Order: sequence, then structure tokens, then C-alpha cells
Amino acid sequence: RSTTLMRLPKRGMQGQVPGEIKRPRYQGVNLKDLARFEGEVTPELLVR
Amino acid sequence: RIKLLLECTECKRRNYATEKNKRNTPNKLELRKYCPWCRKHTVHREVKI
Amino acid sequence: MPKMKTHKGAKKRVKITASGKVVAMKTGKRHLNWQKSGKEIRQKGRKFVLAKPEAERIKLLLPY
RNA sequence: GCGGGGGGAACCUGGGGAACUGAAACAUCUCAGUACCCAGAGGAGAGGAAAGAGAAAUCGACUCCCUGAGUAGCGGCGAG
RNA sequence: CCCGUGGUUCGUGGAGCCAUGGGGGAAUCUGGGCGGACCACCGCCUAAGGCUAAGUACUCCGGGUGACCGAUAGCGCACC
RNA sequence: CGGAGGCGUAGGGAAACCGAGUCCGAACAGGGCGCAAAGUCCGCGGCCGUGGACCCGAAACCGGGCGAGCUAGCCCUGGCC
RNA sequence: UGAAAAGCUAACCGAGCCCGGAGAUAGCUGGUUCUCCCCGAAAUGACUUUAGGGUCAGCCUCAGGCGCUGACUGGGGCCU
RNA sequence: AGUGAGGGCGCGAGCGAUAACGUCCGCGUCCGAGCGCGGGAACAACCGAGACCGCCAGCUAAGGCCCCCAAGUCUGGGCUA
RNA sequence: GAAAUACCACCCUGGCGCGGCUGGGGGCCUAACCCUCGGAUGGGGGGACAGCGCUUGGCGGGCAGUUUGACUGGGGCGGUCGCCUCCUAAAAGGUAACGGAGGCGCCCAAAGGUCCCCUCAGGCGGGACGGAAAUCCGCCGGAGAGCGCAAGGGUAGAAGGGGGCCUGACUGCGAGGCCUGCAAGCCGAGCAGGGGCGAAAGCCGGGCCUAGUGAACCGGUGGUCCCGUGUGGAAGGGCCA
Repeated sequence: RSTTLMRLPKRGMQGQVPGEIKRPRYQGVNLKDLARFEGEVTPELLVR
Repeated sequence: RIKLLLECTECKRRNYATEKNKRNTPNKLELRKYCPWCRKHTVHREVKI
Repeated sequence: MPKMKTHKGAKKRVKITASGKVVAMKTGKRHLNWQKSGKEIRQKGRKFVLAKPEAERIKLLLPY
């Protein structure tokens, strides 16, 4: 019951611009190092 | 198909607006008016088959 | 073993906010006939009907 | 002077290959390359060193397990 | 490479690669298919021969274990 | 003990993306929010989806075989009226 | 096959019999099992190749929270 | 989670012949699904009445009291025969 | 004269010259192929045909596999199946019935805007071409004539009759409500851009309103200028109209 406007065509290989929601709040509230953390150091980080 | 055929308005190459219309009485005669999103309002014209 | 949404559904609009809801193009009428015209064409935001949109939901649950 | 042939519960490769039921009808579709007829190598064959992957100036035989998403997608884009 | 078809998550599609039934019909490493229908790029691999081990399958047959069965359940079949 | 993962951990959009903001948009007007009000895992259990899924129940369709001492036919060959 | 009615085709072939898909399919009928305790359904709506079926609406039950909000009654507007 | 069809009675319109234990809709009750007791002879839905279980207890509905069967063959005043 | 004339330019209508492309057809062979010979691997008849391989278009029950609706005081044949209006809905609203009735599946380019004016049929009385009924005069009138189209509502304190000027029958949108379980369909102040009718107090996001209507898929066109399966582009494709 309804046309549509979302079409995901004949394929399988998309690009990227990595949208991982991370929070300066978890960070500074209590799990960080106020200057250098980097994606690399975020394991524990609940944003990966 | 009856004296009722559907046309629509387009404006001086800077847009096109729509709406149906007819055929009967003054047939073709088709300037009209209307305003596109071109500029802020603007003539438009109409015609367009 | 895994069910997986009326993929179809997920596809044809059919969208969810993990909050607890979904929507489809207003889809009230539009993008079809319409020797309609204007003001009428005012209906293309988005929409959602409650109650019913459960089946939708659990069919989907797993991805979309 | 050799060889085969003849078997064999199931597994196995290729050969050829179907309606139901679903799609609450049903003709694309579906079950499916599934059931079954066959030929044949085994003790297991199958595949097995890349005109591959994949895009990072990267990997590196083939096979099987977990994951890869049931997403990427295939479609009277419907059952599936 | 033209159409006639198989594969493949592809059911006809902008639909690629391998694969063949018809007609055409060649290149030796400036070679030639492959990433993007296709065109200009870079990149990739080296095709149209050959051999086999090892890790998943299978259960005739043997051994063993069973919040698996007791004679109308268990294999139907515990014994000419 | 094995730490490829999948679920959380903002999301808003067809996307480009932006980002707790956001798409429409030239519109300061609405809808997805923001709002954590943490889930995530193990179990036990009401419960669907696929699998025959309370149980036995049909006309029949399809595959491979089984039979002319079944029966009718036709062939060969004696006999009897 | 068939001096053909739809005949006979291992004792009832209008499309044989055994095994197989398969435990086909079955909105239709049957059948649907210890005790006791609470509540208490509807047997109507809406569109449906549905119409003895079904999706959503109406009524029910168990759990959270609101917690004086309810049928009905008094009274006073403004509706028939 | 279950019914997705049901009937009866009263009133109000259809219809039908203003016929039917007909069928259409609505207000109510109903009966199923409790509606198992009284009851009217006995009778799912007509008047009474809600049965958690006892009583060799008493008051009552409806509707009853010559008898068959609990209860005045009461009293009072008539009118039919 | 519609044109001017020489001789040099290109371009056509029409027929013949020659040349590259390719379409049509008529003749014994011949060696593949077929039948072949008649007692031999050599002869004979046919022979570029049709046999035959593949692709082409088309006849085509002979065959196959499906389907050929629901309602309805049985089935079928008959009716009928979407929407508006009136009755019965019994006075809120709101409900069957093979219950009564009766319309629509158009359009109106200007019946779409606004400013300015006007104001019925019909009764009567008097009148040229009349002449039951035009056209004009004279009175009278809960407005019963009127409003494309059916009914019903409304309603000339005109939505109705006439003139001027004009496009909003605008995009962006809407708060908050009608009804409805679904989706529907429907009502709308006000903010923005932008105009149009008056000088303006303001009306205009189609009509006087209740019927002229159709999901979803699929695909088209006018965008856009979002995506592109290494990158540039592109087949192709996402949202708009």
C-alpha cells in the first residue's frame, strides 16, 4: 500500500564516510585522557 | 479524449508548474499567467503541451 | 532459521525509529494519477498508523 | 603376453531430470536441481598453485567449520 | 564478436565474469580475458593440457557410552 | 582458556551528508527527536515464522518399475464341427 | 487394443497395480486427555474470487501505573 | 485470547397477505455460555428467583390451598347457570 | 512579368551514358549430399535441391497445464455489485432488506478573483409587427422564479442578474478539529515568499455547497544535477513535477 522513494539498486559495493556516534560525555564524565585518545584508543569506548 | 484534454503550464524556460485544463471553446489559445518558483513569483506563461 | 522482515516491507518505504515507530511516504495519494493539480499536492511529508504497525514491526525486527 | 568387466547399506561426480503444497486461484514463480532412471571413479571421491581476489601501492592453492547480513540483493519486487 | 542457452544472490533486465549450440572467426610477454555496459585510465592475472596427497561427508562392519526402550516401545524383526 | 562478532552506545535523510541535531525550506512552521531514564546475557515461560508443528482423514498430480496363463486384438501352428 | 458404449486391459482400468514425492493438501468432520480456584466473550461491525473463511474495529482475562475518574441519578445550558 | 453465522419475547418501522415457531433493522430482556430453582401439567428464552457447601430450622415470589398433592371444601357483597 | 535573358555558379523534375554497393530471377553440369545398379568397392538416377544443424515467422487441440467471481427468503437462468441525494435511521448520530425512489464515472478557458451597479416568477390593468406566451407602460408579491447538471440543504440580510479591471483554479505550509479501527476522504485561522480587486476597513491558496473517483507494482516524459559498484564519464540509475 504505497509507492516508495527508497531504492537500493542492482549492487554490492558502497563507499564510505564512517558515521560512528561517539560521545565527549562518556569520554570526559569518566573514561578518557583529555587530549589524545584516537579511534585507536577507543576500544573500551562504547563507540566501537 | 473528449473536448477535454489535459495540458499544463511551464514558464520562460525557468521552471514548469502543471494543472490539467480542457479543449472546448477557445481551444489552443494558451498563454495564461501562473508564477513559477523561478525568482520570486515571475510571469511563467503557461502554454506547454 | 532467522525470520527476516517482509524484506519487501522494509524496502517499500516501511521505516522505524527504534523509539517505537515507523512511517511511509505520506503516500496518501500522490505520485500516481493526479490530473489533480496543486494544494492537493500538499501531502508528501511522512506518515504513520498505530495499532497495526506491530506485525510490520516483528516481521522486520533484525535490520531495517 | 595384459585390462575390464561383477559387486556393494550411506556417503560421492557427472549424466537426465517431475507434479504436488506455497504464491489461501494461478499460467512467470514454487518446492529445485529436490524425488527418481542412468554412467561411473572410491574408500572417499570433490575441488585442488590464480587470464583469483580486491582496491589498501593488499592479499596470496584447494577443501570444510564459525562469521560474514539473511544484509548486498533476485522477483505477477508478490511467496518468497 | 552476432543470436540461440546454462551457471551465479540475477527471473530478462543498463546485467558483468565463467560456461557452450549454432556463424563468424586470432593474438607470443608493446601478448591477451579480467576491476568499472561501455570509452579514456591505473591496476590484475597470466587462460583455450597434465598429478596427488592433508583438514568437513558417509555408514555395511567392530568398540564403547546413553535425566535412549522393556516385551502391543523399541529394528517390524531378542532368536529355526 | 579461544576475543572474527552481534546486539546496545544519538540519531535525521531517498542521498550528498549533518550530527544530538535535524530533512522541507528560504522556511524560523511541522515530523523523525533531545529526552540516556543504561542494556546485555543466561534461564523459565505465554507467544508467531519456517520447518508435516494438537493427531489420523480424501478426489488426485508426478517418477520408476510390475504383469496378454487379466482381457481384446494381431502373428505361428494342430484339431473339431 | 478396441465389428468402439467410452468395452476390457489378473474379479468394481472413464484414464491400470507395487514402491516412491510424503507424514502431498485438507478455511471440512472426528477425535482434542488429572483436581481445584477467579473472571468473565461475543454468536456484531468495516473491505475481502471472502462470504459456514479472514485483517482491523467491538466484548475478555492476567500484569503494571493513573486512582473517584464510571453505567445510572440531580440540575442547568445548547442539540432533535 | 475466543467467537466474524445464532434463535426466542416485548415495543418501534420493513417486508409478507399487515399470514408462519418467516425472514430486515433497532431499544430493551432474553437463551445460550451460568441461566442448573419455582413454575404455568409436563415446555431453551412466559410472571417469580441467582443455587460456594450444610439443617430430619422459620419468613416469603410467582402462583396456590375439595381431592389426587403442602395449604380455608375462609368470610363478605354480587352476577351466570 | 509572379521571373530576364550574355556568359560563368550551385540545386532540383524528368530520361539516358558509366562506375562501387546490393535486392529479383532462367539454363547441363559437380566432385559434398540422397536415392542409387540389376547378380561387383566401377556404372546409374537425382544434385547445390533437399534432406540435414541452428536461428526466423506462422498455422496449429492433435497434444499439455489452469482458470470460466460473490451476493441472493435453494442452486442456475433472472437481478446486482463505485459515488451523490430523499424515505425507512423510530427524532443525537447512526443500521439491513431481491425495501422504496432517482441521478453521475461531464466540466465551466472563463459560471475561476475582487471592485461598482442591479434585484424574481407569477397576478392584475393598459398597450406596435401582438395577438394562450414576446416588447413597453402602469400597479401587486415569507422571494413559490434562481444557482450546467438529480435530489436535498441552503439560500435574493442573493451563493442570484449586469459592467470594470485580474489571476492564488499560487509554492512553502499549516495549528487545530469533522468522521474512520485500517487507509482513506474532509474543515482550516494564521506565519513566509508573491502577486490582484479598492484608496482603502479586507476578499483571493477555483467554482454556492453534498457525486465528475482508483492503492501497489510496472513503465514514460519535463527536471534535478543526489548515486555510480577502482577513477574520470556513462548505460544505468535516487527524489521532484
